[PDB]
Amino acid sequence: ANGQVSQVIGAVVDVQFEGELPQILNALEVQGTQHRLVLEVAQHLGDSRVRTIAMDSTEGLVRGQPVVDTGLPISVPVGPGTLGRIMNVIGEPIDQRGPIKAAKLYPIHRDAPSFTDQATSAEILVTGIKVVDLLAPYARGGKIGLFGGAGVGKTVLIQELINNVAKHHGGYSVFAGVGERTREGNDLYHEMMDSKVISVKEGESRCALIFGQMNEPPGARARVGLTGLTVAEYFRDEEGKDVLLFVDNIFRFTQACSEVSALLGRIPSAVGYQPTLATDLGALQERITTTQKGSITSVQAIYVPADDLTDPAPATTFAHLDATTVLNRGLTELGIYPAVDPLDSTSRMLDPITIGEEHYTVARGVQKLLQDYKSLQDIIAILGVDDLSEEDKLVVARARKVQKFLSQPFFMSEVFSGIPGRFVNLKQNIASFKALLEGAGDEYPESCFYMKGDLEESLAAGRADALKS
Amino acid sequence: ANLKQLKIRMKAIGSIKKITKAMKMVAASKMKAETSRLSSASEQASRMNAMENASKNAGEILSKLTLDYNKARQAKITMELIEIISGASI
Amino acid sequence: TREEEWLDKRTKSQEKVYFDQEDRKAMKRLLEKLNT
Amino acid sequence: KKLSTGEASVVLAEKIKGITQQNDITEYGTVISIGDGIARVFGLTKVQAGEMVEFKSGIRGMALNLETDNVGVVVLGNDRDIKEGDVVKRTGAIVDVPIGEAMCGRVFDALGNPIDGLGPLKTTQRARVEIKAPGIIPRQSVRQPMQTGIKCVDSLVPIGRGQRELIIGDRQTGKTAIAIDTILNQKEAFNTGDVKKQLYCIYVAVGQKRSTIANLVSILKQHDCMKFTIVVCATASDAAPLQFLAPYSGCAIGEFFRDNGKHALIIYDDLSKQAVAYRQMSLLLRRPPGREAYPGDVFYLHSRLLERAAKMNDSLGGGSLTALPVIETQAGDVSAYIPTNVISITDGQIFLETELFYKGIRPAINVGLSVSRVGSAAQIKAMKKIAGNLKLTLATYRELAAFSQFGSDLDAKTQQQLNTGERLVEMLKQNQYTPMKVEEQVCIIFAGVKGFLDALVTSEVLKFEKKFLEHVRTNHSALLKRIRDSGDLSEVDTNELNTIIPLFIQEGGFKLK
Amino acid sequence: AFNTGDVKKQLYCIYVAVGQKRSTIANLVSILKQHDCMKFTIVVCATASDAAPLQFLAPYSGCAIGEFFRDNGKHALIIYDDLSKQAVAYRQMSLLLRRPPGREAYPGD
Ligand SMILES: Nc1ncnc2c1ncn2[C@@H]1O[C@H](COP(=O)(O)OP(=O)(O)OP(=O)(O)O)[C@@H](O)[C@H]1O
Ligand SMILES: [Mg+2]
Repeated sequence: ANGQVSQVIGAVVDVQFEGELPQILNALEVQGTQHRLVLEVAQHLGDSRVRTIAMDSTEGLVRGQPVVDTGLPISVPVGPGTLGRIMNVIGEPIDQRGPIKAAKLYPIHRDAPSFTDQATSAEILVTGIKVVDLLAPYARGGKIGLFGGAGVGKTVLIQELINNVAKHHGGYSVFAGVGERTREGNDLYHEMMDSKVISVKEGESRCALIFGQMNEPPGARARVGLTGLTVAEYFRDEEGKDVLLFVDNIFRFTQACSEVSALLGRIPSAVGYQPTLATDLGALQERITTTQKGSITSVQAIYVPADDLTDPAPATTFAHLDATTVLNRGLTELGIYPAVDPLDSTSRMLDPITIGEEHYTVARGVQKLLQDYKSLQDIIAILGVDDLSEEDKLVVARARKVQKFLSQPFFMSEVFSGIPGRFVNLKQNIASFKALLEGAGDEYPESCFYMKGDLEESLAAGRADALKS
Repeated sequence: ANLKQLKIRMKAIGSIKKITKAMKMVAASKMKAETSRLSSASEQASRMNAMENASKNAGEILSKLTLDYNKARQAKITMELIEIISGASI
Repeated sequence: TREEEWLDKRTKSQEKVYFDQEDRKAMKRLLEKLNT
Repeated sequence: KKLSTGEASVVLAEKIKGITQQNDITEYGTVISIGDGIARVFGLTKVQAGEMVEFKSGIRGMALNLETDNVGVVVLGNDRDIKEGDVVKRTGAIVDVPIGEAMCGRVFDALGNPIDGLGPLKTTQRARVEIKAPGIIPRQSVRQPMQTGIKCVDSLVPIGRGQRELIIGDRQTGKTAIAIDTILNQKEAFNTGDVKKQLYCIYVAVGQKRSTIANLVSILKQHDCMKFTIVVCATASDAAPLQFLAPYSGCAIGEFFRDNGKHALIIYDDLSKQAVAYRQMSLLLRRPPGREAYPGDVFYLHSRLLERAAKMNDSLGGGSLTALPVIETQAGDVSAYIPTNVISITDGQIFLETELFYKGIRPAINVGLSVSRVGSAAQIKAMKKIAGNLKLTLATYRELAAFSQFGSDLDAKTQQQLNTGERLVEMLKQNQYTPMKVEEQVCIIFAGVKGFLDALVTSEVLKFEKKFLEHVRTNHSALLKRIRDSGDLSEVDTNELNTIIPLFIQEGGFKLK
Repeated sequence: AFNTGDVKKQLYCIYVAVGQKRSTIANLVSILKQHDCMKFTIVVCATASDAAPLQFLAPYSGCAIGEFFRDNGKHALIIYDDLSKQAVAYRQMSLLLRRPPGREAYPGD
């Protein structure tokens, strides 16, 4: 405890030290506080003084109060002990389930993987959803942007990804809530332990939760994302398995970084953001990649301020995104409850080289067929059906079947809907859509290709329907 | 570029686009009646097509103007912030 | 580039024509009525 | 460099003289500079951040900047009193405010001093103004409604206890009106004695003249809705620090109820103004300004506040604290700094339009933008069903409104939807200071969604509402009692309602078509 | 040209990448190795994780490598993956230096 608090300005705190000074980004601990108060070193002002950002409220501090130098950056407990446990930014348990069992404590800040350990020849991450694996494939170890309103399909889709990645793959998942509403956190935590995604009994709960509440000061909401990232890196390097990192909208992470920069006195950038927007964002986005041991695939929510795609935050973000999953409200109204839109959703990995020629052709054909149907819908609203030729009517029937087919049941929602889920595989998915474009199902009824896993299931139902009459 | 003027111009084009869309609806209804009755229908058909084209063109311009309005908004935030910082430095 | 001014001028001009004719009619009708 | 405010000539002179007398530097301070309500104090070490200090005259201050050589204090009063050289003694305690039941029915200052003049305030204990919000575990799912009394809100934008709903709109759109209407509806339980429903109301006034506050209190006393509401006033004349503390003082008063298992509702009026006061203190302290000159932690200022409104689990008592922050948008643009922050913090927002206010739509609620995250979970079992259909019909009508002026030219079955939507919007209108019980809301919304209103003329919808409620209230009282106790619209009651409504429309004097 | 040996036409190729994802550069090198076009290519990588000065400096380092060929009679082709990234990095360093920002917060220089 060779340090003292020289001055206190809101969240920012300056510490006067003696002798050796803490290396930048180290974590300091104040003594005598009611709760553990950690300070992250930001810069060396000189005269044996450092300026730091508080992780918690600085209320009740006193000048001359002793401070201890931990000697390393914020170290969080990593391992399977975090599974099913809610963790703080500094690694404390906030679930009232006792101390966390940790194999090791990793630092929040570390250099991204080298150029050598980088993985080349990006490959698909088979999530199990027909539409995603067909039109907007998820690149293994790549950033994914989820555009979805409040409660369209978001939470159920997230849980399905976790469960499917746990079953088909051996990997876990990590949900990092960057500045999330505390009420939503309780709903999510309770939403789990009901769908069984996490349980109190050990050996289960293939998902960890890191939460930085809005009521937390800047510096916590900014580093909580890195905390979740670190939890996932352990599984990648040591366990060697694929990890899935969910990040509550990254815009709040970007916003928190902007606030600490302002507090530190740095001149703001173009539209009020910090000068280090690219770097602050690139750090996290680069530690997320595929390596020789494993991969970390990140699904992150995107909030576009003022609906301006050219805003610096979403722009610098899109620079990293490999695919985008857009959830649409209209799809929910129609009764399809994967909300993803086939046309708006895109994947940079979708090209005839990364994936087979046939997969690319099927996706393009499906998109063209759906796009043509959209144009005709605007027409019939004004003219009518009879005005359409026979080819146009055939296209409408074919497009409706495909659109209804894009829906599928999820295991997580089976208890609610009463229909069991389906983990459609990649190969059968592509084969089914190719056959459908040929017209194998034009004779069967539209209501048959609804919540069906594979083409064979819909075909069998159609033959059964024919038998009824 | 005086965001106030841009927003006014954006508002005008939206009303134009809205009114033009409504007339296309009305023209379709009236064209149906004449074809049922059947040059008058030709007038209605041209009007419906022309309103569709006009609403389409107005929409493109409105999107383009929206880009400029966002661009101007970002610059205004930046310019005001620089004034504040320059005053606070000294 | 001013479409709002175009609509405003259009609106004003058409209203003036229509309601100028109405004013003519109203003066004539009330005059016919006032004389008897 | 330039200089340091701690290098005053008087302090430096003592060092040069060589006399080591500091007159008890710890717990005592000497003012070095005073300006714009901010006093820098040399010494006064051992002073906690956010602590109250007493000046020689008697006015208090808050130590907000603990610097190496001085302390930047914000004076809680008029800056003219104290001058350079004055002595400052630390009170030794963080700012706290009294709490209890004996406060309901009294107007208070930001620090708990009663300004109404009714007499001395007698309370048991006091609570700290600044504390951490409940965690994730102490909380509980929002499953209980907070009936504002407004038809549009209770139906389309439901508010559950423990929820944070933002009343956002331009100036003079009817925001404060909604807050007062909520307070009035909560009075039935206190009069009747339904402890489960009793919801204590707290009104926080920030940057408002004392004249409107007196009018506000008179209205509450007129409607008798006083004696269960608390008014915290930080008027425009009050210093900026007071306008900054008022919301936290009110939130603490509400936490008292929440901890004890009681339910409380807190309304912050002109919350945006509170940010302005904080900005002033920050700029005068020379802290780095951000966008629109607001400090970097302005967002934080609001979060730590709003996050204190929560629904505690049954173990702690089951209490709750519902918040209703107000925001004034200048040009109806929510892309500003403070609106975006408070929208990202809160669950849902009630967006008020001025154009609708002109068109005669009062309350001028834009259901298109207005959204509630909790949603149906808050509504009673009876509403949820009909409310869903109502929302759909309004969405289709807003889509079609673009063709309203072209009514006869368009085909049938579309102009009919337009006519139906008009009846509904007219039904959703409501007078000021006229809150409706939830049971009566169900009957009216039922008459609207079923389509019976399409017969009447739009101008007669409101007359039917008041007149039909009087008949149902008089004759069919068991029907309403069931809806109130059971909380759901049973099939039998549905049929009973479906039969008498059209029959009433016929025997009613109001015309139809 | 490198295969046939027609020196007059062959020109070496430099590929600087500022603020580019590390994975993107790795895949790029793999493609270049697949076509056996890496024997005459150079890559100067300054990814997003790298500090701003490195991004600001990489293009100049690459250009110097090219001036070697230019001054020695040979022909070199240098590519600058987005320079907009370099400007952002330079803007970062300048703002951090307390220099006055211009339009879009970019330094005057
Ligand atoms: N339901 C209503 N029906 C008719 N008039 C109303 C209604 N609600 C409000 N008004 C009137 O609209 C005006 C605004 O009232 P109110 O002060 O409550 O809103 P406000 O936006 O908070 O105003 P301010 O910006 O001054 O705070 C008042 O003139 C009020 O009488
Ligand atoms: Mg008001």
